[PDB]
Amino acid sequence: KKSYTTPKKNKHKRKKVKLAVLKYYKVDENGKISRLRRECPSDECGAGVFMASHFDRHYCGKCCLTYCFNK
Amino acid sequence: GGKNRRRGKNENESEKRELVFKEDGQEYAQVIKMLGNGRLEAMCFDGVKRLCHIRGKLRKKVWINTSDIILVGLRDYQDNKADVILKYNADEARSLKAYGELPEHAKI
RNA sequence: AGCAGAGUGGCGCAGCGGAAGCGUGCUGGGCCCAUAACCCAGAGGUCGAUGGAUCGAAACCAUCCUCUGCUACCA
RNA sequence: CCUUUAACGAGGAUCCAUUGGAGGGCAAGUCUGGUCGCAGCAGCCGCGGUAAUUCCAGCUCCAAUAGCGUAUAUUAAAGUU
RNA sequence: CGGGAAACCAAAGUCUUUGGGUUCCGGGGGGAGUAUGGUUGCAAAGCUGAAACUUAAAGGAAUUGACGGAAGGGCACCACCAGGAGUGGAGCCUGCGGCUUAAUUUGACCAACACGGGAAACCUCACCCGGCCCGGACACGGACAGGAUUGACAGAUUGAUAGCUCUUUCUCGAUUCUGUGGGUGGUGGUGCAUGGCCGUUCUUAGUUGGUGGAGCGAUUUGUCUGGUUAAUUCCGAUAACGAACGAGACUCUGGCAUGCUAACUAGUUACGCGACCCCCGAGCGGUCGGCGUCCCCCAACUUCUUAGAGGGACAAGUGGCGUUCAGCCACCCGAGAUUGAGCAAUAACAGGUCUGUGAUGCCCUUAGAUGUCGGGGCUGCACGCGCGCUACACUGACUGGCUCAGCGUGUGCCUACCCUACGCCGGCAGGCGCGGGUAACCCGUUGAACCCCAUUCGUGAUGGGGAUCGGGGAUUGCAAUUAUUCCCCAUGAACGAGGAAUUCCCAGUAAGUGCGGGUCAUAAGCUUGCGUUGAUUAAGUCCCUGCCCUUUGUACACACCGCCCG
RNA sequence: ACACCAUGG
Ligand SMILES: [Mg+2]
Ligand SMILES: [Mg+2]
Ligand SMILES: [Mg+2]
Ligand SMILES: [Mg+2]
Ligand SMILES: [Mg+2]
Ligand SMILES: [Mg+2]
Ligand SMILES: [Mg+2]
Ligand SMILES: [Mg+2]
Ligand SMILES: [Mg+2]
Ligand SMILES: [Mg+2]
Ligand SMILES: [Mg+2]
Ligand SMILES: [Mg+2]
Ligand SMILES: [Mg+2]
Ligand SMILES: [Mg+2]
Ligand SMILES: [Mg+2]
Ligand SMILES: [Mg+2]
Ligand SMILES: [Mg+2]
Ligand SMILES: [Mg+2]
Ligand SMILES: [Mg+2]
Ligand SMILES: [Mg+2]
Ligand SMILES: [Mg+2]
Ligand SMILES: [Mg+2]
Ligand SMILES: [Mg+2]
Ligand SMILES: [Mg+2]
Ligand SMILES: [Mg+2]
Ligand SMILES: [Mg+2]
Ligand SMILES: [Mg+2]
Ligand SMILES: [Mg+2]
Ligand SMILES: [Mg+2]
Ligand SMILES: [Mg+2]
Ligand SMILES: [Mg+2]
Ligand SMILES: [Mg+2]
Ligand SMILES: [Mg+2]
Ligand SMILES: [Mg+2]
Ligand SMILES: [Mg+2]
Ligand SMILES: [Mg+2]
Ligand SMILES: [Mg+2]
Ligand SMILES: [Mg+2]
Ligand SMILES: [Mg+2]
Ligand SMILES: [Mg+2]
Ligand SMILES: [Mg+2]
Ligand SMILES: [Mg+2]
Ligand SMILES: [Mg+2]
Ligand SMILES: [Mg+2]
Ligand SMILES: [Mg+2]
Ligand SMILES: [Mg+2]
Ligand SMILES: [Mg+2]
Ligand SMILES: [Mg+2]
Ligand SMILES: [Mg+2]
Ligand SMILES: [Mg+2]
Ligand SMILES: [Mg+2]
Ligand SMILES: [Mg+2]
Ligand SMILES: [Mg+2]
Ligand SMILES: [Mg+2]
Ligand SMILES: [Mg+2]
Ligand SMILES: [Mg+2]
Ligand SMILES: [Mg+2]
Ligand SMILES: [Mg+2]
Ligand SMILES: [Mg+2]
Ligand SMILES: [Mg+2]
Ligand SMILES: [Mg+2]
Ligand SMILES: [Mg+2]
Repeated sequence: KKSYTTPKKNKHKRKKVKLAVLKYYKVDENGKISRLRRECPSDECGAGVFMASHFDRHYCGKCCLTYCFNK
Repeated sequence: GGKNRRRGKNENESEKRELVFKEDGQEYAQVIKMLGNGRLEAMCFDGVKRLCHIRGKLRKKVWINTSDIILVGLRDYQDNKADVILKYNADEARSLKAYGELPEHAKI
């Protein structure tokens, strides 16, 4: 039960990198949508959530412990 | 030394101790010899002997025997007089010797 | 240089051939609420060195060395 | 100078009362911060060693008041000449 | 009489109602009867005799305690005597000091030291070394629905599969985040700020007020000369009378009932029996008998077991000793003439506990935490000490055989585990398989050990003793290395009764001996209870250590561990 | 008919 001494590195947490909100769709024409990244074929997922464009990887943020495609 | 004195603040000993160094107008000293009336002859670790007085706080609570390291606070107006502020144990005295605090003329 | 005395436990010593202890000091216990006094146990020995006698010695004999007192005091 | 008199001359913020004290003797606070047997207080007894009614200050209160405190000489208290 | 602060005083009286005459002499405590001057003396010394300085008390009488190497009366195996077993010596276990260490967390010094249920592998856990987290209410303000904010795959990184951080960018949705106040938690500090609890003074007989009496008062009597008692228990005496607490009474427990109540979750006897077995008896072997925890009874009963109600012992009877009182000794009868514990006063201690607590004041820390995971420690070893276990053998060790207990506990809610029968397998620890028990129902008729009866050893550190160490096999667990515990072969240390000292004990007691509960996933050399075998010595005293009551002394009151002189 | 028995954070 004695006081703490000056550290060497201490730093708390990352800063939640501030990406733009939503640019996952592009139009060829109004009412003719295109999708850059594929929607994940998952049952628990409602088929409306997207995947990371992580070339050499495909990562679904919902299933945070499985379902990653390696190409 | 044993006695019926269970009264009084019973036990003021621990295996932990923390150092205290010099300040403004405050030197170390070595007890030269014992006198009466609570007085004392000392010797500042550089110069004068500077006969000392054991202050009201130390009386019969922390004993001072001859030839030990002490920390005394000098008087500004007078010179030959001072008041014993703190006592340094053997391990802490050797520690000060290691940190180069006391000119190594007196040993433990 | 000589005479006399002594050489044994850290120190003072005892020990008239069948052979290592005393007093003090040192360290730890006891006693006491505690300290001294007092009680107990422990540790520490080329018995000055070298030969000889003796069935066998620390002791007796011979040589040498080292301390102490007293005279000698000595190109 | 006083007195007699014109003309000016008050709203309380200034035309702003101080000197000592608040444990007891001895009238008046166990209110709040700071120091921690130090600094200091205290005529006397006594306060201060980390939860100070006595120290340093703020607020409040007590005493006498244009006065009040201190050192000394002396008188009463002293039926202690 | 009266006086006085009182002790005391017919004088120390006739004193604020103060005046019979007269000589000497004092003015807080020291410095000091000192320095100096004078005078006397042979000398030693006598007489007269200051001051500077210093200090808040010195002192008197009486009271209440504590103390006494003071006296009187009593008392206790935490006292002795007479003894027993010992402890101190040896090896090991465990606690405390010291040393060492990153840390070896810490409290406590008769009334600490096998104590904190403290037998710590993780946890516990407070210590040391690293790493995540918020589980920071609430108020206000700030940013914020192209949006506050959450969580995470892969490579690097890390003890780590902690999105901890870094590269990359999906996902969640107002629950957050930033800042200022304010809370919160703490096995953080202070037990000398406290509550409560406990320990101890203190196991003895001690304590207190109301009205009355004595004193100016603190105080005192009641609460006692004497006898008696384990006892301030009684008898009595009596300026006291009438009361309260503690003691006693009280509760549990051990000893006795052939009397009562009544029992297949307890038994006995009887025979209904039936059956096995042996002649072991007359006899034939059958009938009669003998053994049976072999099987039955809608047999009869409660002796043994259970547990309820009552009974029973009161110094009641008899003899002595007692002021013929309170009571004491002995004896008959008897299950017994003196079982053992629980509870316990006024006043107090700077006793222990903030580490039992959602008991608690104040101080400290509060996100780089003093609020969680991984690893190490609490166990380290020149040494000093305490409580204990096993031994030093023949009143023994070993190997077989025989034969007897009692107090208990037992399936768990969160928490996941209980006690075991019997069959098989294995030398052993242990494994597999099937049943009973929430219990007078099953383990269990609890086949306990010492003891008893026979073998081998033979005075030799021996076949006594079992430390230390090598190699192997099991079980609990997430994990056994610094060996958790258990089993097997081997190695085979000190120790031949213990110096000065010192502890506990009076009858089913000391000591020997094993068994349960507590802690317990694993596990007792500890403690708390139970039985079993079962002595020697006493019926006393105040010597030693202390305690209680009276008288006495005191320069003590922080109370003899006091005070105090040079 | 009487050995020794000092001191106190
Ligand atoms: Mg004039
Ligand atoms: Mg003022
Ligand atoms: Mg003032
Ligand atoms: Mg003030
Ligand atoms: Mg005043
Ligand atoms: Mg007043
Ligand atoms: Mg303050
Ligand atoms: Mg204050
Ligand atoms: Mg005057
Ligand atoms: Mg007269
Ligand atoms: Mg007259
Ligand atoms: Mg005077
Ligand atoms: Mg005179
Ligand atoms: Mg003269
Ligand atoms: Mg004073
Ligand atoms: Mg007196
Ligand atoms: Mg008295
Ligand atoms: Mg007496
Ligand atoms: Mg007796
Ligand atoms: Mg005896
Ligand atoms: Mg023994
Ligand atoms: Mg063990
Ligand atoms: Mg330790
Ligand atoms: Mg006692
Ligand atoms: Mg263990
Ligand atoms: Mg641990
Ligand atoms: Mg708090
Ligand atoms: Mg707490
Ligand atoms: Mg206390
Ligand atoms: Mg207390
Ligand atoms: Mg009265
Ligand atoms: Mg009266
Ligand atoms: Mg009385
Ligand atoms: Mg009696
Ligand atoms: Mg009576
Ligand atoms: Mg009465
Ligand atoms: Mg009679
Ligand atoms: Mg009879
Ligand atoms: Mg009884
Ligand atoms: Mg009591
Ligand atoms: Mg407590
Ligand atoms: Mg607290
Ligand atoms: Mg604890
Ligand atoms: Mg936790
Ligand atoms: Mg841990
Ligand atoms: Mg420990
Ligand atoms: Mg003990
Ligand atoms: Mg035995
Ligand atoms: Mg047991
Ligand atoms: Mg068990
Ligand atoms: Mg057990
Ligand atoms: Mg224990
Ligand atoms: Mg004793
Ligand atoms: Mg008595
Ligand atoms: Mg008296
Ligand atoms: Mg006094
Ligand atoms: Mg004394
Ligand atoms: Mg002196
Ligand atoms: Mg003494
Ligand atoms: Mg002395
Ligand atoms: Mg002295
Ligand atoms: Mg003293």
